[PDB]
Amino acid sequence: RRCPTRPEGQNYTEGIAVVFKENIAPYKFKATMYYKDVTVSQVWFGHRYS
Amino acid sequence: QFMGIFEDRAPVPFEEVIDKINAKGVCRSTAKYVRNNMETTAFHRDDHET
Repeated sequence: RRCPTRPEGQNYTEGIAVVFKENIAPYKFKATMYYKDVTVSQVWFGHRYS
Repeated sequence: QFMGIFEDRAPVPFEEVIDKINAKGVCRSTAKYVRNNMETTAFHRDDHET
């Protein structure tokens, strides 16, 4: 019989790759906060205590 | 100068919900509610109920 031969063989192309995934990490940056804590306290001064 | 700002959230009574808000589309200008085991009333703009 005429039996088959080896397959054609995959034609493989060498190369370099970079694989990118979806970015879920937040964009981070250094900020600076200027503010003023205003604390006003009302005290009742008793005879012995406050 | 601000010497204190008491900010609270009072519930809206049922009869003020069905009769006033859901029906007429308006809300009372005085908040009557129980807080810290006492019945308190807040009149908006230190004025009459509206």
